[PDB]
Amino acid sequence: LGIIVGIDDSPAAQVAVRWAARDAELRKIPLTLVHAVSRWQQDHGRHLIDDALKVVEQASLRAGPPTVHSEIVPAAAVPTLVDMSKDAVLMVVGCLGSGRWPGRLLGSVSSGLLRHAHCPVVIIHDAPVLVGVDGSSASELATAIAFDEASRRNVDLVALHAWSDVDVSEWPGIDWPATQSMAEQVLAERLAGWQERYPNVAITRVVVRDQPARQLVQRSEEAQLVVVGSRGRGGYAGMLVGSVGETVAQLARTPVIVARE
Amino acid sequence: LGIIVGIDDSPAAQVAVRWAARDAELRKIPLTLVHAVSRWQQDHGRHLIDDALKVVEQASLRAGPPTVHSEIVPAAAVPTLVDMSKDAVLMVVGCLGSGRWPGRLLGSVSSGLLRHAHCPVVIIHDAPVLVGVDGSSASELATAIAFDEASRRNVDLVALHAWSDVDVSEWPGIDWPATQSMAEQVLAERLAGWQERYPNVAITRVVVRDQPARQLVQRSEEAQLVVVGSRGRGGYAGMLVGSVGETVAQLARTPVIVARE
Ligand SMILES: *O=[P@@]([O])(O[C][C]1O[C](N2[C]=NC3=C2N=[C]N=C3[N])[C]([O])[C]1[O])OP([O])(=O)OP([O])([O])=O
Ligand SMILES: *O=[P@@]([O])(O[C][C]1O[C](N2[C]=NC3=C2N=[C]N=C3[N])[C]([O])[C]1[O])OP([O])(=O)OP([O])([O])=O
Ligand SMILES: Nc1ncnc2c1ncn2[C@@H]1O[C@H](COP(=O)(O)OP(=O)(O)OP(=O)(O)O)[C@@H](O)[C@H]1O
Ligand SMILES: Nc1ncnc2c1ncn2[C@@H]1O[C@H](COP(=O)(O)OP(=O)(O)OP(=O)(O)O)[C@@H](O)[C@H]1O
Repeated sequence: LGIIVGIDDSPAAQVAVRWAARDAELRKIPLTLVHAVSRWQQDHGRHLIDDALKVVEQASLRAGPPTVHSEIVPAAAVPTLVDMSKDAVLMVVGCLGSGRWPGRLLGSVSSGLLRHAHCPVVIIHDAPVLVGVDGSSASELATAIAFDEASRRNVDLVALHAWSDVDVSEWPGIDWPATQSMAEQVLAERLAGWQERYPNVAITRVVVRDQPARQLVQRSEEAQLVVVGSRGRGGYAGMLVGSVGETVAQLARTPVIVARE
Repeated sequence: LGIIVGIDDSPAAQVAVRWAARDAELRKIPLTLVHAVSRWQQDHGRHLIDDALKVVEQASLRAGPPTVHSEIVPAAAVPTLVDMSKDAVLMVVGCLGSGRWPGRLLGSVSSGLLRHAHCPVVIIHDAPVLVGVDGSSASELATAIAFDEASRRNVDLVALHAWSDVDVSEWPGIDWPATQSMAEQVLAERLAGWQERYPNVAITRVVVRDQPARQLVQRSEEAQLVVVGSRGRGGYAGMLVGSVGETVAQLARTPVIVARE
């Protein structure tokens, strides 16, 4: 319960705590910390949680999570976490763990959770909340979380819907300016059902023609949280994560929640 | 049949042909070319295959594939390919297609095939054959392909087995030099069953302590083909591709076959 947060010897995971700390503060929920594994082992794990907690003390301001759990568990990280997610509000995990290197940008753990966790997965790296919408049901999650979030974080929001999932458009003379304004209407429509629910949060909406990732990504540089579902309109048979989710998760410069289950 | 090769408007895929051309020459098999999709559409696809063929002419030397197939198919790339793989020797696909951008290093298609294709997937980017072994059954494929390959390509090979799948080792005073020589023996053992089968191919074997990807990768700089299975010893429940496969595929500087099915 509360917001779990896998920890290891990486600076990405260090930082994963600060952001789990404050999110379990802004809601009155337990900040559980889990370090799985396969003794220097046990003794190492001890130090990790000692430092992880040392981060939590620094991180939070006024309250300090109603409970601060942590547990070293002798088991395969993924199976452990995936299972523990079932009874968790959120799954916080660094993008890259110890055993990372240059070209890489995900890992056995972060990768697997985005593909199997039973709760929105948050991958953090090292004021408004940007949201990637296509009304594709898996994002009507994501938009939910995005509002909920921007309430407790007493701020603004930014919706963003790309018209085409396939790139180029360089198709024939389709009237972009006109199909655009009508996508802007349609988007405005399905954020009205929220806009009420949540006054005090300014809904800014943006419609683009083309690539929905290189833009969510990018424009993440200007927000403090990006949110996008684990799946969407399109996608094939045994897929576990949207190609647009994963990519935004591994490339954005801001925490990226990825709604699931 | 033969060696299929998904094509699109990307230079990675351009190059994918040259390497499909010559591999379908070195064996007497058909060089089928497939461009799926969802008209400028049909007319665009036509140009792709015109150019794709123009590459095949340039690429091959002496013979020119016993058949050169190609087919534009109105369907989701992945489903199409995955299905067509079933009756194919190999699946050649560029790493990154048109609609790529900086931080990215796989795509809906290449990603999905490494996770669902029914034949060894080859991802190419833009003299010996390096092989990533752990005796984990999925690599006794890979080693098979690696030899088969280095025969027809009348050259050498290089086996490589990392002792530990988990990184650091910085565990207690385990005798590395000694566990090493005994991993070198054990590796030498299970390449003896091949060494015969395939004289004229020099089996060079390397045992390392640690990270099996940052090394397969890297040392790919010096070989002309890297080979590694779709899975291995370890890995969790509903996994579709090894974390070591994928990573070597997306970061090596040489074609990377990834045995499967
Ligand atoms: O296309 P996906 O990867 O997307 C899943 C999530 O990505 C976000 N998203 C999807 N499509 C758009 C978008 N944001 C803005 N604009 C557009 N057009 C959304 O939040 C989804 O939750 O998932 P798929 O489509 O199942 O997998 P692919 O596209 O890779 O086949
Ligand atoms: O560990 P994997 O990703 O590996 C699958 C393939 O990778 C190669 N390989 C695996 N382990 C080694 C290796 N090469 C050299 N040395 C070592 N130690 C091999 O060719 C395999 O085919 O697959 P997993 O283990 O199922 O998934 P992870 O490790 O990510 O949990
Ligand atoms: N054993 C573990 N227990 C709990 N959390 C973990 C564990 N390993 C990693 N994590 C967390 O999950 C995230 C993903 O780390 P991961 O280990 O997948 O990256 P990596 O080490 O670079 O890749 P790999 O481990 O596959 O070599 C990290 O941010 C880390 O905080
Ligand atoms: N519609 C298609 N038909 C056949 N082959 C394709 C098709 N699309 C891509 N390919 C091939 O598969 C490989 C993967 O391309 P992919 O499209 O996945 O990369 P990308 O376009 O950068 O990512 P995405 O398409 O998800 O935005 C490329 O090398 C390309 O040659």
